[PDB]
Amino acid sequence: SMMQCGKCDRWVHSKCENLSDEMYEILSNLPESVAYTCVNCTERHVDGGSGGSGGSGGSATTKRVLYVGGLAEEVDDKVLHAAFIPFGDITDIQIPLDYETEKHRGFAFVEFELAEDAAAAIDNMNESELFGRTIRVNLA
Repeated sequence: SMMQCGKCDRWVHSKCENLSDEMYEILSNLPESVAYTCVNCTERHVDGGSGGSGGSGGSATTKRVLYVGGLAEEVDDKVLHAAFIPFGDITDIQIPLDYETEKHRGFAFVEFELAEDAAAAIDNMNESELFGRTIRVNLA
């Protein structure tokens, strides 16, 4: 009843669906080590005085995508969306999954429709316990 084809000159899925330049550049060009860390180093972050960032700068508001790591393997896109939904409206959740293993490593990125809620999510749950594990959130 159904006919199948072997060789295909053009792709139907790629033509019909496409990914944004912002999500593609951040996810594809991310550092293999920075994407996931097992041991914490004091050299990267050090405690000092009350100042540091200053009056201007420090945090960016131009990006609406945030990094979220430290989740459980049994967590789905629905879980990440519904957990970060109280802060604002969310567009899409991406989880780097391999075709061979089809397994999750406990980290993903979140896309926020509003830039104000995005900055709110980072200031409220930057280092909080979710699903029984510690998570980290920052600008992507």
